[PDB]
Amino acid sequence: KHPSGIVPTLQNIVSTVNLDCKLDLKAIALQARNAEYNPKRFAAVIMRIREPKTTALIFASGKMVCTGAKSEDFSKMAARKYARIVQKLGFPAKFKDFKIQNIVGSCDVKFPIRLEGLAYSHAAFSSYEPELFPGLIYRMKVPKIVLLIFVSGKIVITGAKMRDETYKAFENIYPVLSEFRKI
DNA sequence: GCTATAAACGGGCA
DNA sequence: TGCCCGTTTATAGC
Repeated sequence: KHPSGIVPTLQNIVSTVNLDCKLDLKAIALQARNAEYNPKRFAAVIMRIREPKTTALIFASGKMVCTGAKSEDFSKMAARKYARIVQKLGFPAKFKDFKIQNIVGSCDVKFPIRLEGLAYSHAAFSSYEPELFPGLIYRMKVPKIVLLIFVSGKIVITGAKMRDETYKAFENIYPVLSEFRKI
């Protein structure tokens, strides 16, 4: 599955779930010692839990965004704990349309990269302006994934809805990275 | 921390 | 409309 012998580590998962019931955000902010609520700044109650370590953004619509988990399973579990906390605050919340929205991964190929040469040979997919950001932004089309490539050989892979896309994008880029290994 | 990346969410504003 | 508003996370030069 990983011909490269390297498996990108999952670092952050963004998911959403529909609690399916309108929410009184001021009421949640009061009853919960866990919550943070600043309406003029953002229309959401910000809640956090230690295990799995995540941050939830809860809206009046009943929609909820779960961030920070290390896996899809962890992200769903976390979203479930938030749903229960809300149910317990006195809201008839369900757990409708749970959906993984973004998976962020990273790995180390353990060799330096000639970013400029790589960008020049893949102009249609590359954005490299070292004065603004030290990483080369590689917008792959298949799968539709963005990789941030650094001189150190460290790689960030983001935009995936399924972990296999994270893996395929890395496998696709591996031989390109090797071709432009800084010697 | 600022710079940049992806994604979801909502209120506010030109 | 189409932005930024928020939060998360790896990464690194400023």
